Amino acid sequence: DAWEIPRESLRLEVKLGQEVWMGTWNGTTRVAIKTLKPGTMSPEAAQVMKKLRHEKLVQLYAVVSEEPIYIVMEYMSKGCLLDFLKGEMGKYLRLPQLVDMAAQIASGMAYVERMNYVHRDLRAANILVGENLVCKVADPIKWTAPEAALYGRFTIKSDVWSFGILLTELTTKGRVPYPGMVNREVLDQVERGYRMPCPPECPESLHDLMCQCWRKDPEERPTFEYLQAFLEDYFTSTEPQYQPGENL
Ligand SMILES: C=CC(=O)Nc1ccc(Oc2nc(Nc3cc(C)[nH]n3)cc(N3CCN(C)CC3)n2)cc1
Repeated sequence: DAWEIPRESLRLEVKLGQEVWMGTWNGTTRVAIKTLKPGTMSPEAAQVMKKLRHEKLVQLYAVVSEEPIYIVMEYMSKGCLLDFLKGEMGKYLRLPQLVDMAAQIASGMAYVERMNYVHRDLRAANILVGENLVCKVADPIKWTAPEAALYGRFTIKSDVWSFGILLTELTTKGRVPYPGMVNREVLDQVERGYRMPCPPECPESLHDLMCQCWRKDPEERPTFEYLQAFLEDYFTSTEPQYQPGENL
C-alpha cells in the first residue's frame, strides 16, 4: 500500500514499446511509464523490483494498484543497448568504451548475485543505456546456458554464461551470436564443446574471458565480482600494449 500515487500526477508523452511511454511525474521528474493492459493477467503481474535497489539497476519510483494498471520508473536516455550498438554509435565505439560498458553491468549483476536473485534473460536487448555511456540491467536459446535451455536450471551461473555471449555482441557491434546457424544447430554444436572463435581484432585475452564464462561446468564459471574487477583493470593488467585498430 506504500509507493501509491494519484493518476492525475503522471502525464504520458511518447510511445516506446508495444506498452511503454516517456512522461513526467508530479510535473517535474522525467520517467518511463510501463503500462498494463487491465489485462493481461493483469494484477498478477513490481514487489520484485521494490525488493532491489542499486546504481547499475533500473529503479521503480511508484505504482497504481486498482485498474487500469500503471508502473513508473527511471528513464534511460539512450534506450536499449542492442539498438545503440548496431545504429549510428556502432561504428565509433572501441575497446576502451566497450570494456567499461561491460564492467558496469557486471556491477549490476554483482548486486543481484549478492542479493540471491537470478535475472534469467541477461542480454543486450535487456540492458538500457543512458547519457555518458551509462548502462543498467532492466526487466532465446542462443543467449541461454545449456542447463537452463534444456533442463530449466536457471541460476546466477546461467546469467554469467549469458554475460559472455553479451561480450560477443559488444565486440561485433551487436551481431546475433553464432553467425549463420539456427537455434537447433547451436544447441547440438555447443553440446560438442564448440564455442565461437575470437572476433576480428578482439584481443585473445578477452576471448579467454568469453571462453571462461562458457565452461560446460556451472561451478567453474567465475563470479560477477571477479568479472567486474577484471574488466575494470583490463588496460593496465591484461593488455597494457593495446593499440587502436580499424574497428577496435
Ligand atoms: C514491452 C517492452 C519491454 O519489455 N522492454 C522495453 C521497454 C522500452 C524500450 O525502449 C526504450 N526505452 C527507453 N527508456 C526506458 C525504458 C524504461 C523501462 N526505462 N527507461 C528509451 C527508449 N528510447 C528509444 C529511442 N530514443 C531516441 C529515445 C528513447 N526506448 C525497449 C524495450
